[PDB]
Amino acid sequence: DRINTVRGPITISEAGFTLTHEHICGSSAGFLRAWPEFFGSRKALAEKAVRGLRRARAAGVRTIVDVSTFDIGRDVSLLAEVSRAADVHIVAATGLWFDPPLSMRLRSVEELTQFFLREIQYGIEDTGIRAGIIKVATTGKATPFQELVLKAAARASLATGVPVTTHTAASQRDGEQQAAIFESEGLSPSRVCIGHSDDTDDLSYLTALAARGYLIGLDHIPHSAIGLEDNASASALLGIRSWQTRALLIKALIDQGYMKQILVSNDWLFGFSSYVTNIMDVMDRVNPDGMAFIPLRVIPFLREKGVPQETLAGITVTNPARFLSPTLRAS
Amino acid sequence: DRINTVRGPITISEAGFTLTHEHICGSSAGFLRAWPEFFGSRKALAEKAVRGLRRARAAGVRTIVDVSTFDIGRDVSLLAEVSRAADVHIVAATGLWFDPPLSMRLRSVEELTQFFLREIQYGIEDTGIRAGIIKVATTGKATPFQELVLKAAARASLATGVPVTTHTAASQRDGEQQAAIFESEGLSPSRVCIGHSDDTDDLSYLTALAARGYLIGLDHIPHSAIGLEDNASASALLGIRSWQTRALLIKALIDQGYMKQILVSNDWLFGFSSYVTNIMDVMDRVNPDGMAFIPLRVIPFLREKGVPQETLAGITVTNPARFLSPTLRAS
Ligand SMILES: OCCc1ccccc1
Ligand SMILES: OCCc1ccccc1
Ligand code: NA
Ligand code: NA
Ligand SMILES: [Zn+2]
Ligand SMILES: [Zn+2]
Ligand SMILES: [Zn+2]
Ligand SMILES: [Zn+2]
Repeated sequence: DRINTVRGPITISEAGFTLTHEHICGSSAGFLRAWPEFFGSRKALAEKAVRGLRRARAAGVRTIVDVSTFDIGRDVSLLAEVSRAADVHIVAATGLWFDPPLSMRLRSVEELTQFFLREIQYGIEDTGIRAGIIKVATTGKATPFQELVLKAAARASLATGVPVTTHTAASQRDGEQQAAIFESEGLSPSRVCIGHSDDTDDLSYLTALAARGYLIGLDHIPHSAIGLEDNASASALLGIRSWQTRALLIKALIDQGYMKQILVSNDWLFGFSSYVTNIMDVMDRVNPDGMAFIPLRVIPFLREKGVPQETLAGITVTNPARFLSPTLRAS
Repeated sequence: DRINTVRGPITISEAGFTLTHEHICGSSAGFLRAWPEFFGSRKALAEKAVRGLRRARAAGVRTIVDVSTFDIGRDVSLLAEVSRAADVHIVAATGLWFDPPLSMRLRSVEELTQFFLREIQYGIEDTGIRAGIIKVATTGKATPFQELVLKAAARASLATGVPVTTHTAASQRDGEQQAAIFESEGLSPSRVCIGHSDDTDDLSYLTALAARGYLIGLDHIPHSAIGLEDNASASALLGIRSWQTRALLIKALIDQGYMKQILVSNDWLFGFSSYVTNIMDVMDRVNPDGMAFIPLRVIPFLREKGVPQETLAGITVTNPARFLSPTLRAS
């Protein structure tokens, strides 16, 4: 009956319109604290985040799920501060992305399980802020270490009921290998969201996963380097497909009958240090709406394409609530 | 005229007997704060460190140089706490070791330079604790990023006068490439310590570097897996050469006329998460004296081999003082 947020537990109904894959800041463990000037200042980053969150809130966003793990440099204190200042619920994550340091990479599945459990059950660092989701990632075939992470994520999810969400190389069909590893641990597909799914046009891939019970994360909607074909780093990160092309995947899935398994987001951020310098500016020019892109542009676009009101509401409110609600496997 | 420590500046005379390459804890950025239970607890680690530092102090150690960088998970607050409780001076480091995260790895030489300068001139994180040394590393031929780190280290050293110390794959003669890069930036060899040098039996390589003015860090004295051949991980880390064989390299360099260019240490730690679990216990069994190994066993051993009192004092007090004193290149 409750979802853990950076301000404490909230009831399922309080979540409302939720963005399921976002970040306050895309960084590295200890980075923000050791080099805040990279972002101007910690205060500047916080203010930027508050402005963005307030604008998203004005557009109707009630909660965002910040899928920044330890290795994405998640700073829960920052999350709590901006959450309170903007009055937007923020769900924190545990798990590991694809930049774990040696202290993490050398751990066994058992040790990692304990770490994820710590962040979900007791709290992140010494804050008492409990994670409400487990984030994992692969970028093509999983590495040996990544298989361990996925297994630990499954074990933590099974013990706590908190869902798992992933980063994939959709092109490579990462989702299939992820599902395999998760199922090998007995995890229900309904507890899993296969992320960055809109990064591919393979509808066969998406649909087959959906068919198995998985949640499909169409969270890169505004990501596009069109118009910037000349910026190599940006094209590499953002792609050359339009937001409309990506958004159309939502309707496709809906048309195929999987409206209850779709999760939509922007994968936006206010700070981004784990890539080339300046990518943040580039991205903000590409999508000035930031996190508000979904409600301001995507939802209306889908409606114009014939997606009905109730389906739109189901996807943005219902689906996130069911996913986030901690749910233990029936015995 | 002053060396920066975690408790503030000290005069050159206050340094006294100094261990130039040590660590309170060998970890990863953000690791200790995110998973302190890995070390039992933060308190347990601190207590262990205080006991060890107090015993080293009893044996005559007045200062240690904690060469843990951002990526070694340096927690300056921990260092300050233990320094105060044990009453041992601790010099903190900036620089980058061999496990930098993406936020660091994608940076330019200019950016890294500013980061190192920040840590030396203004302070680490928001503490005001300023670094008194710059740490860098290679493990064989430098990677492209490592070359940048080395160049940034040289620039930071040139601007501040603080020395540079390195981690090397000694048996691969990394010191030579390191020296070439440093020199290409115009840094004086006298501001540089080529570390883990006792890991090789190639005296030619060491004397040729000494001949050029570099300091030679014979900081792995107590490291040995003799008696643990059956332990692959420990063997790989510590080697099969005895402490006496490593200590004899100190005598060899003295005999070749380089007593003013030798720095001796143990490369010890109180916690170690960046390797296999349990390596700390293994290490503590190998060398129960820990940091006190140098004054309790090595010094006497050398004396017994004929090294005079004055030479021993010069290596343990004079050399470290000269190296740590911030020294700008003459105009
Ligand atoms: O019950 C059908 C309403 C609904 C539609 C889309 C997503 C979740 C719920
Ligand atoms: O003046 C000679 C004293 C000395 C001995 C060894 C190292 C540094 C100095
Ligand atoms: Na919980
Ligand atoms: Na300084
Ligand atoms: Zn991602
Ligand atoms: Zn993301
Ligand atoms: Zn080292
Ligand atoms: Zn070391």
